[PDB]
Amino acid sequence: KPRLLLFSPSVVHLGVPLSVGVQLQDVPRGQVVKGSVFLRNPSRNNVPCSPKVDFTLSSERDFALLSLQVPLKDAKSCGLHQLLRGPEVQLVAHSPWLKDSLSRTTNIQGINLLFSSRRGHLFLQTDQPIYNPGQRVRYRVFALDQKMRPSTDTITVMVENSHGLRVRKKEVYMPSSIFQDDFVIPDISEPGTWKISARFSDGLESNSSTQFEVKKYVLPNFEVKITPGKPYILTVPGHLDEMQLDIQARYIYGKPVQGVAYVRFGLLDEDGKKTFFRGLESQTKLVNGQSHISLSKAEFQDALEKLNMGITDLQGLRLYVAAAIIESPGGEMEEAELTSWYFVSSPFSLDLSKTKRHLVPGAPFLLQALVREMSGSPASGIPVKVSATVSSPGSVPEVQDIQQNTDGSGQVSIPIIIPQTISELQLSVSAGSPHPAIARLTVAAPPSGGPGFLSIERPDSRPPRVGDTLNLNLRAVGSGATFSHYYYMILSRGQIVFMNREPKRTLTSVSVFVDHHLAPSFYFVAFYYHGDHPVANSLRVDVQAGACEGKLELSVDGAKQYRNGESVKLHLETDSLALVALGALDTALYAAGSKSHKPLNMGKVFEAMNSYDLGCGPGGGDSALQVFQAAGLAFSDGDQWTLSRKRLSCP
Amino acid sequence: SPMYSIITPNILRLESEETMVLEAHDAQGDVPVTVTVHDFPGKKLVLSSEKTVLTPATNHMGNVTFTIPANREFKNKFVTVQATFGTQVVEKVVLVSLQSGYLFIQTDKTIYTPGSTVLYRIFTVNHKLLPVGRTVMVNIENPEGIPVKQDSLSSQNQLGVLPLSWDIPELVNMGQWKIRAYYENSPQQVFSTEFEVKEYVLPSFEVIVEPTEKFYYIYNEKGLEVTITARFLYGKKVEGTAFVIFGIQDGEQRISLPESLKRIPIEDGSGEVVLSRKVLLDGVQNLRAEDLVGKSLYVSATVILHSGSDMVQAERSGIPIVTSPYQIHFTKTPKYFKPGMPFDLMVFVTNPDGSPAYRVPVAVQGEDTVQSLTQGDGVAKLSINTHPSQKPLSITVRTKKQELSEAEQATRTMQALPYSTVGNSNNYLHLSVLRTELRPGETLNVNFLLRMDRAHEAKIRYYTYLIMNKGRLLKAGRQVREPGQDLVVLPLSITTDFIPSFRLVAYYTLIGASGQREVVADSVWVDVKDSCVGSLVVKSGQSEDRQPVPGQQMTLKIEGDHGARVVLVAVDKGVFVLNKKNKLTQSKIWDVVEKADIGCTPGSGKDYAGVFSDAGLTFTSSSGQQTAQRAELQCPQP
Amino acid sequence: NGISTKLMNIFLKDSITTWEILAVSMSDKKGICVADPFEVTVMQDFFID
Amino acid sequence: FFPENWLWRVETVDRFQILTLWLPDSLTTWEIHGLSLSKTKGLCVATP
Ligand SMILES: *[C@@H]1O[C@H](CO)[C@@H](O)[C@H](O)[C@H]1NC(C)=O
Ligand SMILES: *[C@@H]1O[C@H](CO)[C@@H](O)[C@H](O)[C@H]1NC(C)=O
Repeated sequence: KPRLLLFSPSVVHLGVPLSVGVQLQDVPRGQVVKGSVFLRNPSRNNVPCSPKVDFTLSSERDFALLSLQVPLKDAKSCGLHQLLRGPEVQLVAHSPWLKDSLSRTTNIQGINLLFSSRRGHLFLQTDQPIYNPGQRVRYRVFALDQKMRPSTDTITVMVENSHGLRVRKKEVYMPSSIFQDDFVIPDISEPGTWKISARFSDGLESNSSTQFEVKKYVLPNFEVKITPGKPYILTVPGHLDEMQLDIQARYIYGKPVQGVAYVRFGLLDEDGKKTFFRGLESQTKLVNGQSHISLSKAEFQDALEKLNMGITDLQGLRLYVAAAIIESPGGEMEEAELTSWYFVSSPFSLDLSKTKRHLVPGAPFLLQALVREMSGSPASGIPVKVSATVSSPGSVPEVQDIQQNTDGSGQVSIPIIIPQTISELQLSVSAGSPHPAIARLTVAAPPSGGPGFLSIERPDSRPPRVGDTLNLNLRAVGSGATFSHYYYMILSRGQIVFMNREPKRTLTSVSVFVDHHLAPSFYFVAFYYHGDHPVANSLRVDVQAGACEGKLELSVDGAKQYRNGESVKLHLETDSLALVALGALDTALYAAGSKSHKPLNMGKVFEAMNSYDLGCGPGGGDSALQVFQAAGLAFSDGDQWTLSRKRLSCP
Repeated sequence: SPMYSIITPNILRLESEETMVLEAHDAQGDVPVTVTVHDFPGKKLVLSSEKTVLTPATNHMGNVTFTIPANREFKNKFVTVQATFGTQVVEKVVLVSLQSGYLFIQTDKTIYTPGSTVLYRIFTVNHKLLPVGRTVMVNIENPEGIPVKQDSLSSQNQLGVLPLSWDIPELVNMGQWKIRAYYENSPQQVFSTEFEVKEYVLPSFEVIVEPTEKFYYIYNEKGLEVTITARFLYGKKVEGTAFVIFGIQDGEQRISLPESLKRIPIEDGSGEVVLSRKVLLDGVQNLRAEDLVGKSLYVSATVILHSGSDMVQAERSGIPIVTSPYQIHFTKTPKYFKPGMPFDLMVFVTNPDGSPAYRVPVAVQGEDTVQSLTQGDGVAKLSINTHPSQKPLSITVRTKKQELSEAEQATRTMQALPYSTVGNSNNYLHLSVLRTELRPGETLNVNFLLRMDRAHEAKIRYYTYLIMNKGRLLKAGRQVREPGQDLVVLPLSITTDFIPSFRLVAYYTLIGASGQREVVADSVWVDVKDSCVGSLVVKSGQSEDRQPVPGQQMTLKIEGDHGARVVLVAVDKGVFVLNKKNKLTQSKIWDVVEKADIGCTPGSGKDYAGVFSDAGLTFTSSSGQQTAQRAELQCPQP
Repeated sequence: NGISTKLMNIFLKDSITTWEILAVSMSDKKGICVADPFEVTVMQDFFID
Repeated sequence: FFPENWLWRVETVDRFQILTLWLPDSLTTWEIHGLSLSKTKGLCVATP
């Protein structure tokens, strides 16, 4: 009956400490256990290439969170890098209490993890997005560790040519976590996109890359932007909406542009074949720098019939509009093109990725949807209708209809109720009217006869910020109240962070303080033992993207306008001593560039931090082992264990 | 046996619509309904008489709306409400009172000079914040209290806006003048706003001296750091030299510190000076550092321009020396908790001078996992799960800012009592809501949770919920419950009718185990963002491509509700900043409205009758279940 | 969609300050709404006195 | 002076710093970025 749990992340990143959580379940008050935990290679020999970490547990302290280092030297020593097929290492928890008390066959219990080689973060920056051939390129690369603090490790940068050939390689010994370097593009370089990579010398797969386009150009004077009236066209047989565009020309310094806009229309398929209408062209002057144009239904249908086609064929095609305005009397001409005006049959969209799957019976099932306009910002105030059919539990199926208007950012949380002994649930979601966006989802109930279910309820369905406490309501449904505590844990960025023990009451509430080491998302895994079987549930929370751990405000007090040669006072403020990496860039470079090349902002940093995570899906499982596997854990008590990951990426 | 119930607001108001909720439980067929209101002492006359029929289609849910005329036939005036439920009759006597409205006075500036013109507007509103045409008297009083100007205005046809102007003579009493406004009908309620007359003063440039913190901590080795800021009257910064000298202040005697005199360069327009702790300790020749507690410091700075010889002086007196700067309080916690279910607190941390704190961690003592961070308004919201017994719950909160020691942290202790079961039946109702701020257009999910023995669970088929807002009864309904379910979620829409914090009261009734009747109820107080029902935005119509230049024409764009009347005024922004004591803001208006709520206890009561009375409701049934009569027009002090 | 836009022109005064326009609207259907202050910063570089 | 970029320096900040910039003779709208790298607060980009 007594059991010793063991939790650890599914994937080990060599050279970075491993968060191993041990727990003691159903132990008499008079028993105190002590042992050690270490990594181990199963093939070479039982040679522990990790410093053994001791743990002591008792009735009053039945769990302990240990940090287990995995140094590079020991890991290389045991032949982990000499394995032929399969990068797999084992973690073992050895204690003499197992043999003495449980009389087990052996006193070794553990899991089969899957090591990797990624470590730390590297960020690369270049002087400007687009370069002229034969122009110097200045790039700097910052290096940080997994804790997001500056690192002094050694990287090996390398430039690549447009064809893919290496052009320059270097190795650096950073004492300041920044490396700056210059190189010259060959004068005869053909147009293309060059890539700069940077990886840790020890870690083979710890690379990070940036791209810059090489193209022969002269910096423009003004930018031309084409904006559709709506980002979509309704090709529904009932009706076809109006096609109207606004073309705006603006000098780089703000003043409008006087000139003549020449616009041409055509069809464009996803393959990349353009079919222009020999006609329908527009030639209009610009008033206040903006010109309003439109294509009437009659002329559009005439053009379509002249092309030997009907309006039914406009399924994947998009209307392609090209413009080439000529400034007057300067004479300079600039061109713009639009490749995002799709033909659609529904002006809305539905994203049911937030909705859980295979959820517990006897508790409300929350359907979460994000209604978004076709190629646009999330909608608000658009009614959403859900028809949920609870399939045969033994009798005829029963249907329910619930309608709710989206509040803000498109979020809608519709609590469809589900009875006990449910078989399956079928969900038909329709957003907006007329011309609704329809989505479907089917959920299969867990097999009957289980030891119970755990329901995790979130009273607030909005993304918490940083520094705000979060409350979840744990409850046990369809089970016997024989236990006394709920055990829960948090999983952020692929490593166990928190592990606690909450007493059991009616509607137990747990509070988690959203700190700065939980962003941009975390998994809340809770469970309890109903006799000799685990009952578990999980949940994913997306912390809202906001400010940094520190701060940096570059502010220039005064008006935006200036004059060449003026002196500008630039203020920098932080919370500690920091190496501010400054850079001032022209804006006409973006106009010169054919394709958008977004810079390094907080979105990229947040994606970098959470790319190390092992979680997969919005949470929930048919059993305890499935829940832990979805979360990203490695559980093994003696009778149950999770099979090793087959590949780093979830199916 | 069928049970008939009647629910109505605790206090009824004259010439205002009042909703009466009528119910029949375990009653078959349909039942005719006639509700009448009479005088309490003798039932001499009928003030109103309405009728309706409760149909089984709507689960015998009915709401009858009546208006109590301002007959003033009799004299705390009471009226008895008698409802005939078919043959059955239920009677309940309810208190009656009338409210007049609100006056808001807007002044462009708070500091004038002899000769300038005082411009002020009077806004007339009712309890729903709607314009109303009444007659209001406006007076202006000098510091001695002698009314110098008296006016009698009528806001009828003016859309609730009354403009007024006063011309200050060249020789007037100097001090704090006041403006008094009150409706003619009810002169007992006077609304006052005050300003100052002062004397003509105009320095060469403005200088502001303030420390980074709002106090001084004795054991803080960093010392006291002060930031001197200077800028001209036209916006540009000042570059010069500032001479700063600190000084202790033992009540009223200033033991100025000679060694702390410093000279600092003001560059970019901002400086910085630090007083070392050693200097302050050696200044008073006292070996004990704790002896300086309560001896506030002061800073005197003298800024000298670098170009000419212009000199201005600034001061900042009253920087306290404290070892326990933060004091901790409870604000909106209930006092009765359902045992075995979560209990929501709320905490307010304030500075020594009485201002709300900011980013001060709080935490309950012994749990350590219920931490939070104090918000902009000083409110930190926590939750603690309660024990399953019925002994009182003692909860202690402590601030956990790192700089201080454990013995110097704030601490407040509160005791809560269990909700009293009717017959020790251990039957409870629990309403769980999000503990944040909502906005109109969002949807709120209220989780009705029920616990009782697994022998009478099937005898409850519904929950009844009532929403109270602005004292009035907002809406009611039903929550059909499928048997076997413990938790039932109500998706509740939020509209602009919920703009000030509303209250939700739910209950269910069933036959008792012994054979009597049972009513179990709970309530929650939910706060939503304070904003106008409509919208009003002022922006620049012209293209934003130039800084405004003196004397040139500028185009403004006002966007608002159609047919509204918009009034404007422009201020220097030098007097707006110092007006932080009181400004005309939507939050202040909604707070003024929130100060006249019928019920005052946050979210629970000792019994079901306590729950119904605290929320501002009355509940009478054909059986022997009723809430105690309320006679006072204001509930006891907090 | 419920919003009424009115374009009003004003003649800025000859003081080198930063004005703060305060707007309050009265409507018989929705009531009283207080708009946020609007900052107009008047600036100049060369002054002859 | 018509450069396509300038101010490619890495200046440390001791909780505050003021830098003076001489705008080049180009007539455009410069966008000024900036990062941070602190031993106790990690990386943090700033709004251009
Ligand atoms: C790192 O290199 C691999 C190939 O070794 C490549 O597939 C992967 O995309 C790179 N990771 C980046 C660029 O983040
Ligand atoms: C009163 O009944 C009317 C019937 O039209 C309904 O519209 C309104 O919402 C009801 N109010 C309450 C408080 O039940």
